[PDB]
Amino acid sequence: LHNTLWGMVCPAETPEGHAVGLVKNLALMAYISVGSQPSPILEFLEEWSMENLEEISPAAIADATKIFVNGCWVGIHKDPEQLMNTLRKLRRQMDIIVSEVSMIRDIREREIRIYTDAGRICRPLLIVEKQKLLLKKRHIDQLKEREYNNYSWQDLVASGVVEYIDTLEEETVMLAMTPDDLQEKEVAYCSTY
Amino acid sequence: SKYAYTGECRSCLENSSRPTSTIWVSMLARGQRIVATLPYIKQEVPIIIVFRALGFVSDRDILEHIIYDFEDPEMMEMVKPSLDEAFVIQEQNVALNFIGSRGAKPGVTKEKRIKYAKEVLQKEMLPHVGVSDFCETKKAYFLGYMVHRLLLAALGRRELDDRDHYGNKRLDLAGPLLAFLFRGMFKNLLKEVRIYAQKFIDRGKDFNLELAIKTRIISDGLKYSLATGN
Amino acid sequence: VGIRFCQECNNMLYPKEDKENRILLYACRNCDYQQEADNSCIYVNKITHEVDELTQIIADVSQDPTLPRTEDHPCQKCGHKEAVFFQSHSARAEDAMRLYYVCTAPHCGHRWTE
Amino acid sequence: DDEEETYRLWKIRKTIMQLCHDRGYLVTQDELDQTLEEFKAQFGDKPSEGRPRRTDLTVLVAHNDDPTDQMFVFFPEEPKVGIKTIKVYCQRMQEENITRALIVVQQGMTPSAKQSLVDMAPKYILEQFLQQELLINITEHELVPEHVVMTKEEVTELLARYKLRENQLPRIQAGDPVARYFGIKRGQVVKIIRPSETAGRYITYRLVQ
Amino acid sequence: TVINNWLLIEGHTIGIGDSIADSKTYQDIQNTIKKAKQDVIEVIEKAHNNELEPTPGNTLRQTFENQVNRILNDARDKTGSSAQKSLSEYNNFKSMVVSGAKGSKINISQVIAVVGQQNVEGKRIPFGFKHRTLPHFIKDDYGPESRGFVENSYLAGLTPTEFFFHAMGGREGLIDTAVKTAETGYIQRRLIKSMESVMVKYDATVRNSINQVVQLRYGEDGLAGESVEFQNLATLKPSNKAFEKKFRFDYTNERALRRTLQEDLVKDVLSNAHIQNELEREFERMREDREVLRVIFPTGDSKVVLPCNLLRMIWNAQKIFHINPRLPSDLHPIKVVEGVKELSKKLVIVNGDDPLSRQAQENATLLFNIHLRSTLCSRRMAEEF
Amino acid sequence: KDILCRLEHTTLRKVTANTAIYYDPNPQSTVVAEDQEWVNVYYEMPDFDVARISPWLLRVELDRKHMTDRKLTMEQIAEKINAGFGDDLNCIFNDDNAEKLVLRIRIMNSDKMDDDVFLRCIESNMLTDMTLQGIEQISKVYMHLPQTDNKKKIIITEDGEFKALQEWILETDGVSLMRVLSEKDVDPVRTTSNDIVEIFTVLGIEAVRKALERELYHVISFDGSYVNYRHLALLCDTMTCRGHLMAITRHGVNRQDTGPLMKCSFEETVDVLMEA
RNA sequence: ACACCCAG
Ligand SMILES: [Zn+2]
Ligand SMILES: [Zn+2]
Repeated sequence: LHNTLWGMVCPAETPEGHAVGLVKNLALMAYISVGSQPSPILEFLEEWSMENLEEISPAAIADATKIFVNGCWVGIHKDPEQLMNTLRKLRRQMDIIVSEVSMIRDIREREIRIYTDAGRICRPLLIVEKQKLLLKKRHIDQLKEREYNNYSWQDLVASGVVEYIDTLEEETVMLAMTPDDLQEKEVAYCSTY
Repeated sequence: SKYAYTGECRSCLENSSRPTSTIWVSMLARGQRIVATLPYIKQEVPIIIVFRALGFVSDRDILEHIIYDFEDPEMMEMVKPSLDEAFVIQEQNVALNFIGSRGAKPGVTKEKRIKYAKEVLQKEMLPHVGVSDFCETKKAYFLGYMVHRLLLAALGRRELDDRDHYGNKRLDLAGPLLAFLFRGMFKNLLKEVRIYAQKFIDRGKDFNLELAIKTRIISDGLKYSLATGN
Repeated sequence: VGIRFCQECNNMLYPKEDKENRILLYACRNCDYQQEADNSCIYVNKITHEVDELTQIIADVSQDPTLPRTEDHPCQKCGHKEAVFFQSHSARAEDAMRLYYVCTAPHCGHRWTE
Repeated sequence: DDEEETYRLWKIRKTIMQLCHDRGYLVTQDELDQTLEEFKAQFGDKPSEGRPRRTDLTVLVAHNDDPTDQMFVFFPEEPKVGIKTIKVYCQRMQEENITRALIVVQQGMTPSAKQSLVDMAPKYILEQFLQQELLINITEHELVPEHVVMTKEEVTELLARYKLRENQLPRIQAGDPVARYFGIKRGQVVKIIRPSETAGRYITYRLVQ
Repeated sequence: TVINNWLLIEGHTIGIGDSIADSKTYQDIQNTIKKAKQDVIEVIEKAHNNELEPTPGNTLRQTFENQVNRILNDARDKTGSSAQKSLSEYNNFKSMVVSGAKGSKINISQVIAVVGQQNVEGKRIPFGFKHRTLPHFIKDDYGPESRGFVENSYLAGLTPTEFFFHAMGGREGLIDTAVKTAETGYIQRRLIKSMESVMVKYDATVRNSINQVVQLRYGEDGLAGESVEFQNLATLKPSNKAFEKKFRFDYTNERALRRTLQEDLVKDVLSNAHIQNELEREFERMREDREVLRVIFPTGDSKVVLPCNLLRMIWNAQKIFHINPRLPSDLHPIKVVEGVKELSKKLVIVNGDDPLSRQAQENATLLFNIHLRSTLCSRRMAEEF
Repeated sequence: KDILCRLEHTTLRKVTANTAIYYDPNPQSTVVAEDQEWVNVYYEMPDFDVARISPWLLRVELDRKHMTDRKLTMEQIAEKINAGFGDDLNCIFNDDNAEKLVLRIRIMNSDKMDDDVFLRCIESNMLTDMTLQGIEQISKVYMHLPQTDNKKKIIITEDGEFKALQEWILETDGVSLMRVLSEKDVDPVRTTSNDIVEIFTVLGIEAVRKALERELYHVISFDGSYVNYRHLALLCDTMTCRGHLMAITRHGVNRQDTGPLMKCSFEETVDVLMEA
């Protein structure tokens, strides 16, 4: 049972005998990605300040972060802080990036990996900004009247309070356990959730 | 075995009929030369040979593709034995000759194995990077990133990617699985409608297209599968 | 300590001994280019590998949300109270269990190991 | 080195003198318990081209059962012993009409010399050792039980008792370190006494093949 | 049948009340875990700054892992001993552990106090993510909670991080169960098809199929393993002064012999000189008895395996004949010596009058005749038995 | 600890801080600063050491921390070079009190492969397959006082009681028995190893059977479970019946003088029947 | 033949 099976592969359910550990089952909230075209993401990146791969010289790569779209090197960027703030905002607003697309920043290596292809396994998580949930009380009261209101889970994702996070993005996420604890004023464990 | 710190970039192009092709780039044990395991090639070739086959023949262009910063000497030290191994080859054409001479199908003339080696260097080498006549600079940058990931792990600068990490895994649901059947099944239907139409036009009857296509290939192929498990 | 590249055929220089003056002579062994150097060093190897880890730490790591932050150790040339600390945890570093601190202020990539 | 070599030469002499005593050969008690400084005073302390030369430790001992059945112990100078040096020691054995002899070789022998040890095997018994193999006694080890070589008359008594054939006994290789220590050839039976934690003493027999 | 039908009256059960500890025990468990957590935090702080000296034989990281595991194992043992200290005699978890029917003392500690440190592949929970065990922790966290220590018990309930780490040690136990079984079954197959034809022949020599002697007697003594028991040799542990006192029949000190032997028996012992020579011959043979066992047993382990239980069938003879140990006996010491000598000749393993057969017979039953002469000596039979 | 320092394999990979190669032809001037003082001291016409030597210079320095923890000196290294390489190499050592503990290596004078890569190739030979002191194939050696009688020695006093003393026991990593037993101040009676193969080729066939019984009893009785000695003795006498270690695999059981029908019921079924 | 599954 590997450490990264948290939340999308059941740690308990497993058959006995010769098959143990090899036949696994999805968790309750696990959603396998269906796949999408990488053309809108590549069109957005070339529109942005990202320089093309053939355009640059092999000398500015060292002080820049490589961009990977579906595992293919497509160029470099010089402002990785603004790119993740733009890319994560566009996924939460559901403007051009489908919510199943996962973007991972490896800061210690200076790599950016955007994955779009099918086969990825994702689960939904809430969004914490400045140690506060974006899931306010007005979302619960709207969801408590789920019928005769045309409000459902899809409106919750489009409101920017729930993202889909796969295992490979979970390398660089700091995940709160439960909002009841760990998100208040005490002896601080981590102040950036 | 002889391989220590092997590499793996199992790659397949999106919505392409050809399956995945492995381009294992391995480093030899002390008992430090970097070799490659190109598809449709029997035994291994040095990594500087395939760099010179790709178009960039000077050592400045090769090391600019692999070594992004020349200040550190450590990564320049372990690429030194690879350059010494490839001292014999000095042109692009002779690099293509060396690749084609080790292929699965040995050619007869010099131009025969050069064309065959250029075909595997372009169409079966990293199809996800690009399969086109002029998509060779992108391939060498990815092959430059191939060795750069290998030299960092030999130095221990980044941790080796373990196989059992589940972010390094994908799940084939009924979508990609049935599309894999419909890949060759539509290819098999298009192949047979080609020979049926050719048989009726060689002798000059022309053909009626609605009776040329049988509803038997897609129907049996998708019903024998999903039932037998094959 | 470092080898320059050829000005004629863009290959890599290599040491060579000459008998006319007995001086270090980096000579490209592909073409016939000649060059006299002044570094007078061919090969150095860090056997105990005391590589300065402070240079290889990327200064942009301080904005990672998954790294701990403490105000106990302030920045030296910046004066900011809180900073990001972590271990290298890499090969060729012997024990590799001693803290490296990176300041979290923008436009200050000062790294101290204490 | 000088002190390390004269300690090594003394210790390898005490082991091979114990090897002769374990075979039934006439060995006095003085030569067995040879103290190190007694060896230094009697022979020398600087063996690096000095008084205790390599060709000086030759040991002549005789059988207690038969006085004219004697032994040579040889320490050749060369680290590798070859056909020519072997032929010299064969002339020495021809001159002094003694069959059995031991050649303590420092750093192994030539492949041709190895084949010439067994060339005159049923005329001259010539067995060999490395210097490091005879440097320490292996019989004194607690893992090695006390081997006893038993005579052919006692073997025939044994086979008539247990109604056994020669090949039905357990086997020990001729190249075994204990087998080379006692100088046994093929066809002899070695009586082996062991302490057991369930019966006490237990005697088993092994044939050399 | 009798116990089960009494168990219908007494009854036996287990429940929640057999796991609840009082408020003092829970406060003591929480204090020990809090102190152990502070001890681990102190070690990490002493290891972050270069202040931890590496122990010889291992690197600093393995020194740190050994020190943390030592503290956490001492925490589990201390909280374990605190939990079972406050278990009443009516507690049914204790009632089936001290009887050994099912469960053990570590199971009560896991139920009541703490589950403990949970290991996968020997070491602790590895860094499956980038330097993190789970996304809920910080990077480079070598603390107990992050690396797998479970501060909760089964009764209190595991936290979700501790539940996932419990599913890892549980899985690793299941992977070990499947892999070991497939390997040991092949070890078992190979181990016996090599020697399935080995049989004790009718001349009591262990031989294989092609009639080659493997052992001259089975197990070097000719005794099957069904009728052998664990015994103690009485002439291996005591020193020379203690052995001479407790195993030599003193022909002097006539007052002691009047207490132990009858009047006609003590008159024969003192007057005769041949009996004193035989008793001295017993003791000098018992000194060679001791010197042989010093060679065979250098570690002093006197717990050996022998067929007849000498210390028990003597106790059988005391009870079936109603022997009073206070009154003096009427057993002649020379009758003991002749009796043991006749018994030693009557037990044969290697049969035959040949000198080779007689030597093998003496060696096969050597250790039993050591124990027979030690236990059935004249001094012990006249004083203790 | 003196036995520890002289049994253990010590190489230049464990004592040298970093190494370098230079070119400076004349000994009277070198590029490195803190060298020319004791170079001129050691070059006051030292006979053969000043000659028609090649200009290539190998400069290696040893870290003081590992040097003090291993207790060597430049004198031991110098004659180790002069015995390993002979007159083919010239070695120059510096004073001990210097902070930069510099050791200088140069090649012999009358020297088709050039010296720019010969000195590279021999430098790799010095730091891979050169022994400073100790014997090879020994990775580490440990020390610990025993507390149980498994490894603790037991003597008999004058009173005769079994006294359990506390000696020092060395446990190694990697096996080489023929020279550890050969070493001075090492007990040649109780010294053993866990390697079955080397015990057989050094101590004999009965010793390897006794060692087989010891390690087989140790692997089983560690859990506290008991198994009778008769089953241990029967396997150890079957496996060492023929004078060689008859391994319990197809390669040892199907190679003895038994009949072919239970050979083919064991393993290799068709191939044994072909051979039969 | 393959999958699934029972017991240790
Ligand atoms: Zn050039
Ligand atoms: Zn700062």
